[PDB]
Amino acid sequence: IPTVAYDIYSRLLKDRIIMLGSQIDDNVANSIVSQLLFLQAQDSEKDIYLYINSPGGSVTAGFAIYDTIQHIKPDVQTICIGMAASMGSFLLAAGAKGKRFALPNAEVMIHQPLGGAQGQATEIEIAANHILKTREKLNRILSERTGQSIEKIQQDTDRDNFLTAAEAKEYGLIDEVMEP
Amino acid sequence: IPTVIAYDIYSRLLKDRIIMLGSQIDDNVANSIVSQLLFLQAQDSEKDIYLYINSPGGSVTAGFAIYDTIQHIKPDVQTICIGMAASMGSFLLAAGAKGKRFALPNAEVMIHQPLGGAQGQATEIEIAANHILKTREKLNRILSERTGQSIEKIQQDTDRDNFLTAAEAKEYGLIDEVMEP
Amino acid sequence: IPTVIERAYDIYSRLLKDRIIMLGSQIDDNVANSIVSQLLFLQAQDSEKDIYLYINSPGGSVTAGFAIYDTIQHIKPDVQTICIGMAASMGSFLLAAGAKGKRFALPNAEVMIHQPLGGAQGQATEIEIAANHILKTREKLNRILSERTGQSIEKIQQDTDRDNFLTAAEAKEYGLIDEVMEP
Amino acid sequence: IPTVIERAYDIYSRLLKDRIIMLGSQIDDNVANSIVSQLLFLQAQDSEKDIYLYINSPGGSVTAGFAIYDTIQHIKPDVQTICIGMAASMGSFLLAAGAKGKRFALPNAEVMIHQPLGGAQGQATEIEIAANHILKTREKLNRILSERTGQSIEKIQQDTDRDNFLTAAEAKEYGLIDEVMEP
Amino acid sequence: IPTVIRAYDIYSRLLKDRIIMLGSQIDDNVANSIVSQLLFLQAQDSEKDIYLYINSPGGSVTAGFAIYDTIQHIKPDVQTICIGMAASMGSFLLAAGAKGKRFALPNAEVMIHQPLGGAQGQATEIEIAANHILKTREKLNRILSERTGQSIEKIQQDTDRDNFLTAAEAKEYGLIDEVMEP
Amino acid sequence: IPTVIERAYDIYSRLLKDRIIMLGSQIDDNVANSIVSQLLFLQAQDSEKDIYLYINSPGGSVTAGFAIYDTIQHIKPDVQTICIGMAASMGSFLLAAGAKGKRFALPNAEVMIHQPLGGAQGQATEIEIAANHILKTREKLNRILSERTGQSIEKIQQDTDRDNFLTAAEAKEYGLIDEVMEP
Amino acid sequence: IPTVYDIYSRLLKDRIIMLGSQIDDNVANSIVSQLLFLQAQDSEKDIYLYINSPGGSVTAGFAIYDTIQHIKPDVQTICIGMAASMGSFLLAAGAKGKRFALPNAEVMIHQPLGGAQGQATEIEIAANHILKTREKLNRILSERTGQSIEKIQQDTDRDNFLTAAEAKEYGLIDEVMEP
Amino acid sequence: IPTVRAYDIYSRLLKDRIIMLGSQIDDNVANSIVSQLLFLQAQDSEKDIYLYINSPGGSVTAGFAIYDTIQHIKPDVQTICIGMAASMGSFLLAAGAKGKRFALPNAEVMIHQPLGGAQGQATEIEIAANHILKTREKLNRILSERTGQSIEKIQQDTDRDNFLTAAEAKEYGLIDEVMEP
Amino acid sequence: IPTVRAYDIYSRLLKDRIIMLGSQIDDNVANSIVSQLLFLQAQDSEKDIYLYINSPGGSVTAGFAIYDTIQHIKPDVQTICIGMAASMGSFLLAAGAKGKRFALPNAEVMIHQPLGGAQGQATEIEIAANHILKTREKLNRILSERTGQSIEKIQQDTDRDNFLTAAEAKEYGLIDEVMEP
Amino acid sequence: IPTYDIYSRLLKDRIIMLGSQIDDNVANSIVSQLLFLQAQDSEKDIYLYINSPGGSVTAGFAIYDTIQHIKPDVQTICIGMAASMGSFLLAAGAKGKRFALPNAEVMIHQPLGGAQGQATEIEIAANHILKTREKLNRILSERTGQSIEKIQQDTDRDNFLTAAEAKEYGLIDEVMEPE
Ligand SMILES: *O[B@]1(*)=C2[C]=[C]C(F)=[C]C2=[C]O1
Ligand SMILES: *O[B@]1(*)=C2[C]=[C]C(F)=[C]C2=[C]O1
Ligand SMILES: *O[B@]1(*)=C2[C]=[C]C(F)=[C]C2=[C]O1
Ligand SMILES: *O[B@]1(*)=C2[C]=[C]C(F)=[C]C2=[C]O1
Ligand SMILES: *O[B@]1(*)=C2[C]=[C]C(F)=[C]C2=[C]O1
Ligand SMILES: *O[B@]1(*)=C2[C]=[C]C(F)=[C]C2=[C]O1
Ligand SMILES: *O[B@]1(*)=C2[C]=[C]C(F)=[C]C2=[C]O1
Ligand SMILES: *O[B@]1(*)=C2[C]=[C]C(F)=[C]C2=[C]O1
Ligand SMILES: *O[B@]1(*)=C2[C]=[C]C(F)=[C]C2=[C]O1
Ligand SMILES: *O[B@]1(*)=C2[C]=[C]C(F)=[C]C2=[C]O1
Repeated sequence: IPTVAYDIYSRLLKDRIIMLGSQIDDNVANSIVSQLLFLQAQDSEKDIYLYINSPGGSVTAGFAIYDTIQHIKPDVQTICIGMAASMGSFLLAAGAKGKRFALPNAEVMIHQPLGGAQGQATEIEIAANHILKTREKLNRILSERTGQSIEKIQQDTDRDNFLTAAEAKEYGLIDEVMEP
Repeated sequence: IPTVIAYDIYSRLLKDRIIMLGSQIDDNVANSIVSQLLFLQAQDSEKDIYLYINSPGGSVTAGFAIYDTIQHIKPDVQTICIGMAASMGSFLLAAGAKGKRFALPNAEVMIHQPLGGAQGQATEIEIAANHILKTREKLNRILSERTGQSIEKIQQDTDRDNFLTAAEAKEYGLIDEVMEP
Repeated sequence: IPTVIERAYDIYSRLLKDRIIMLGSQIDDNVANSIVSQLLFLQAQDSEKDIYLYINSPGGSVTAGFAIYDTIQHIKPDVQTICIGMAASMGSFLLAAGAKGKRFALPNAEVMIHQPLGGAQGQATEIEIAANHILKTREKLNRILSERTGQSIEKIQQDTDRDNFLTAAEAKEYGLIDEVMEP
Repeated sequence: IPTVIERAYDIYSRLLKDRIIMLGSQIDDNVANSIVSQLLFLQAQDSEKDIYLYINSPGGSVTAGFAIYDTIQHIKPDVQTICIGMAASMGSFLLAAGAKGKRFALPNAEVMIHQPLGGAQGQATEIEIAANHILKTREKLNRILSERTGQSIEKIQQDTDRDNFLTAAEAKEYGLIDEVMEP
Repeated sequence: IPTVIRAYDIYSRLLKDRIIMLGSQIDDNVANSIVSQLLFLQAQDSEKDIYLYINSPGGSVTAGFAIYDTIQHIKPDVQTICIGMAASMGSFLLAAGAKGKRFALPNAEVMIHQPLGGAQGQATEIEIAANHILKTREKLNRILSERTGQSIEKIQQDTDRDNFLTAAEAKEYGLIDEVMEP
Repeated sequence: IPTVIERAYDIYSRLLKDRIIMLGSQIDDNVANSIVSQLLFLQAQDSEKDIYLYINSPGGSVTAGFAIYDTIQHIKPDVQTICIGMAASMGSFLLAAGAKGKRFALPNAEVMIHQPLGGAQGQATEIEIAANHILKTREKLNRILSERTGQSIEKIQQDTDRDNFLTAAEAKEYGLIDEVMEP
Repeated sequence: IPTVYDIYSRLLKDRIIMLGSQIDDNVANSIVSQLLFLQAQDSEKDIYLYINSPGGSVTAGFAIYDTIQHIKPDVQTICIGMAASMGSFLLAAGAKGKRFALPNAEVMIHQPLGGAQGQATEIEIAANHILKTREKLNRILSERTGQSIEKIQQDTDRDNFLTAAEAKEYGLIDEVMEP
Repeated sequence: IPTVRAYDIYSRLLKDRIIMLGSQIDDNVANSIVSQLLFLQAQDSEKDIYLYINSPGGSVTAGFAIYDTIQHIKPDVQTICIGMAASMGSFLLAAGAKGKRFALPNAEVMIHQPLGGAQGQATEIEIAANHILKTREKLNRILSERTGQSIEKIQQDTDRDNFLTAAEAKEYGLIDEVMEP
Repeated sequence: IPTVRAYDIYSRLLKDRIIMLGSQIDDNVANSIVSQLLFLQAQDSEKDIYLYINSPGGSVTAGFAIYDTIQHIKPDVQTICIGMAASMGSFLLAAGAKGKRFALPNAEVMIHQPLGGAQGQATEIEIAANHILKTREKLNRILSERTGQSIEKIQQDTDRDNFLTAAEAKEYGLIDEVMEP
Repeated sequence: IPTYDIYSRLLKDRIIMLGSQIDDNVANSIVSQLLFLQAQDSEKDIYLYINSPGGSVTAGFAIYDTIQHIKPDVQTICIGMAASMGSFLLAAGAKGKRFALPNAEVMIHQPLGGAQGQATEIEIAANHILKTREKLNRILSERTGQSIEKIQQDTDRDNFLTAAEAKEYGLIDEVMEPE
């Protein structure tokens, strides 16, 4: 809301800080991707800081952000404040290795995909196969980014799983709890 | 609606062993049809029963409650399609006693695959998908037995909604005769 | 809906004269009130002849289901249970509650077992009370299902974690019914 | 729902002929008016034979519940109370109100006790009047529950501060019922 | 709901014994039914008294006065018995029973208050509505004064805000004659 | 609602046997059709005995009210009118329409008189037609009220310009009724 | 609303942040961004956080709480009107010695609120989570007020409204600001 | 709405130390008014501030945020009622610097007791009742101090809604002067 | 809407001391009109101000905020009715500087009594009735002073909605002149 | 929409675009534009394009009286449709300078309105709308040269005119042919 003429977020973007503070939908992803591409074009070596306070959102919107982070040359540090849940915790784990952080009282939640399907049996089968493939894709990447096996990630996401920042570090979702 | 000298018109027909299925098939309709079938069997276990069907279909489990009761009881159940028998309605039409399944000449018969829905976690969507796929296999297997068509042909012919005339339904094996005037 | 000559009965009242009770809907307090009243009435008419309870039900209220369950176990007549269509959730619990040896399903009937569902809103303390209550309810259901099926409580817990759909033949193998009724 | 041969009764009317009243819903003014009328009718038919009140109820209006409570205490016949399913809130209050020695629950029935719920909107003065009224109502309920259970008022106050779910066996130990009815 | 052995519903069966059950809000339909039952019972026997059970949150003031005036008009005594709650026009009808024959059960509640209403429109119309509801309050207070023995000034003070009474307090107030014990 | 023994009447049918008609609602076409039919039926049963019309009504449709009014004036029996509760608008018009000397109100009944209400939308020409119609309707009502009360048309016009609430005693002084019925 | 900058941007130039609404993720995002911006402008000067808030999301509140504790400047907190629920938690989170309330401001403390629907297993997970959240809040309130965890648990079982003077006696603030 | 660099009309008045309170008082309005008061004090801690009030009232805690800020800052805050000051609006009118509280001649002032609501368990309703009763005592005590009336008189005079003319508000002590043309 | 640095059309007219009242009168509209009047007085306390009125009326207290501000400030406020001035709109039309109240020839002026509502206990309805009756007396007294008609005539003429042409409004004393082309 | 916005750019050339229903907001804007243009130059004429289904009669008369009051001629040009108060404003342009494009439509009709309440109030509303119709017909008679009786007959029901018929009727002076 406040102005500094920049709004406060535009002012932070000048210092290569991107604030992800909402549900992740296509509009949010389009804006975050555009900010990442802009920052890379301004300086391809300096790293970028992505703050995450997000309950999650669209899996495809989340993957648009995820792939852009992996594509660009700068390191993207990720910093969880408040909560990173679902695709939010997936993006937290996607930051540059060694540069994934959470503040001490931040929460991290991991779970399996949610969705819906209606229609003929054939269509329900297509939707089920699609969401199951999506879960396998997410688990495989989380395995690579955390060092946990795919079987452990599958077991640990069967139901909603809430982690403290310290537990998220032990799990491999972040590298450090940021102390004051 | 009307009363006859006192029965409503449907109660009067039930006295002559006629059951009128003229709506969507839900649990209340199935509970009533099953109860009428059991009552008629208890009144006379040898005389057959006449089930008129004008129905767009409805709940698959409600339809199977009626289907299994028809197969369970001793009397033959003749089935007579007037208007339309679609989805579980055409399944019940095909379930009548062999040789005693009829449609009137302008009645329509429609066959299709099951419809349903699922929401929730991936695991729950998978459970719902497996369930509706097993339900389709169960329906196709019975339709194969009652029509003489192979399961593969029934699967192909129900992939999309398939509307049949009474004459086509007879050629298909869903009914035995088109009832002429 | 239809009426039958005799005075006059609706079709369900006519079946009740032959000791048949039709459970063909979701189980709520009104349905349980009616089923319990029919069971008590039939016992008062004849305490030795058995009763036939047809079940086509997606389930419903757990406490309404237990009102029916306890009445079945309380009265002197045997209650045979016959699943047509579907017995899910408290419906499959009542199916398994019939007199041992007299629990049936028709060949294409479906049986579904699952864990309790519920909700809670309010202060942390209130959510804890609701969670403890629904967890105790699940343990109570599993313990009775274990007794009526012969499966261990641990197996019932594993098999109800997610919705579990059984064919009539599988329900017999599981111990939820005694026989698949053939034509 | 079903009808019974005799002329013709619905199932509840048939049970009422045997002095059985079925309370199987939320308690509102219409339900209380019907239950009170049935109690007065049964007393007028025979002032000595007792009456059987089955309770499966989540509770409801406190004043409707007290209409039933006071009628039970007023009439000459004993009123046995039998909990099936659940007796919660004013339902458990009416369960505890049955004739001493004749209050029962089936083994898997649940009993829940709690404090009154209500609401108030308006000027500070009006909110104060509503608060005083609901606090007096709670004291009235606790005092009667103390008399009918033998627990002290202080224990009832502590045990109803939050929703308190009891098994039938716990309800007997508490003094809300006299016996768990076994098969 | 239930039927009794031709065939009566439970309320019709009680009406045969001269019992009328007022168990709802008082609107024009309820008043029309209660008035009709009172006239019917008087026509059946003009000497035997009538029993009016009251469990009511109140309702329309004019519907309540239709019942009130019919009670005062007919020859039989009308006993009134509060169970549960008699609030607003319900407590007014409770106090209207035959003197000496107004009762409440021990845990019944009685609530008295001033009239409620609404008005919208021109200043002139709001004034007409205000004058009407103020005259209605004076009419109610005057009758309550006569039936309870309290002064009009005390009734006015005691109804300014909602006033909840126990059965024992309602007896002390003069709204009923006796708390009915078991 | 209640039924009375004899065959079987609802309470209103039982009163109609004694030539009592109960007008206890808003006056719409369905109510007027029923009241007119009852008046014609009672005249056909006995053309000399009078009829008793109880009125507790907020009013309603002017044309439905005139259907009742003209039927009262047409038939041979006297129709006594008795206001209980409230007779407002077309209700007070029908109260004043009873047989002269046989129009009553109970002591706390209220009588309200006012001018017609209505609405109109559309072209100027259509609004003019609707205005002329409702003004003619008011003149028709005032002329009849003048005849039945003995007040001049000018006084009735002044006294109905705004809603005018009368006590039973004031309604008698006005000429809308003949007597306040005392106990 | 008014321009001078809008009025809030003008106050932010003097290191004043105005928290005047329910605390949701958007509000927390903005407050955190303002705190980081002010630290980057000057890491030594303190910051003034005015609080008039009925509370809101617990995780949004902790985003603000952890940012306050993380940055180098002291954050003074000043309650005007009401600080309830996570609002009173943030009031108590200000730099020790620099937590204030105006004399007629109200402070309310309570336990977490939430909801859960679904299978028994899911309700259990939600109950365990909200109970752990309450323990986390109580432990921090104990540290910031000097009251024991058992006293905070007892005093938050039901909604507990405090005057500014009572909030000072409790340890939620350091001083009632007089005129 | 209109513009007068560029200011909207309210921003232009704020440059002359005029704050316009012309709506219900909620948390957003209080946040803005408090911010304007702090800004004006920072610009000049000696010149007084003019607060125009046309408000039906609103949140009691939002009103106290404004009230305490007025009492806290160094400048005098003159208050000027135009139209209506009701409920927390009349409380803020009475809160202006003593001698500098005004109403225009046809402005209305209304005083009343707090309004609120509560739902839930008896214990929770009791907590809400105690809270709103303490809030009323706090308001009455301050109104007593600012008007010179006793707390008992304020309690009696706010039991029901009490509408005052500007002249009556001056006689009551809620304002110091009726502003004449 | 249109722009003319850069002003919207209303801001451009305000530079020439013209205020356009073209809507229902609520608290937001009154707050804006009052602010414009105070701003114009501060710019020049001698030049008069032109208030165009096309308004169906609105809140009585919002209308009195504008009325009292007009009477308070030093400049004359000319009032010019275009289209319609009804209810508080016609009250503000009559409030312009004497000799400087105008209507265009086909403009309409409507006068009536206050409208309002009340719900609740008898005591509360009485308080609301007394308040709206006092409000009507206040309006009638001022209209009497500004038109030269007696209070009794204004009371009779506002009992029902009373529509006046511009020429009739001049004869009545609500305006001084019909503005001719 | 496009960028001055396009309408502000046309207003610089003394063109006002009336392209919507006529309500109080539209009339206030059109009146303000007319007064502004007169103040800029009291001799040059003004061009008012009209594509409007009509709207409020009093809002329409605010525009009508302002047109007649100001010194510049106001040319009126109908494109698309001028119906009800729209056709009234079309006929109100400077005599000789009222135009329609060849496929534009002009519709004339009687006033529409509504009334609810007591008989006395319905009578007041009926008298008011009948006086409004007489006022409109009298002005249309003056601006078209048709008698009041003919205008009354021709507006009893909705009456749709082509541009050529509107010229023959006297509502416009010329059908504008292509350039
Ligand atoms: O939560 B989370 C989610 C949701 C949905 C999807 F699809 C996916 C995912 C991951 O995380
Ligand atoms: O149509 B139809 C159907 C539907 C659903 C299901 F589930 C199944 C079926 C068969 O047919
Ligand atoms: O499904 B099912 C259910 C539901 C709910 C509860 F609580 C329980 C149960 C069992 O089954
Ligand atoms: O739950 B329960 C209840 C509710 C409400 C009231 F008031 C009371 C009570 C008791 O229980
Ligand atoms: O409550 B209650 C009431 C209401 C309303 C009116 F008018 C009256 C009364 C009495 O009581
Ligand atoms: O009220 B009332 C009325 C209404 C309407 C019309 F038309 C008429 C009348 C008479 O009364
Ligand atoms: O109020 B408050 C709250 C709410 C919710 C949660 F979760 C937490 C908390 C603290 O405070
Ligand atoms: O009105 B007013 C008010 C409301 C609410 C609260 F809480 C308070 C107050 C004061 O004024
Ligand atoms: O219209 B108008 C009006 C309305 C309302 C009020 F209060 C007032 C007035 C005057 O004018
Ligand atoms: O259309 B049009 C119109 C409408 C309405 C009014 F009032 C008027 C007019 C003319 O045209």
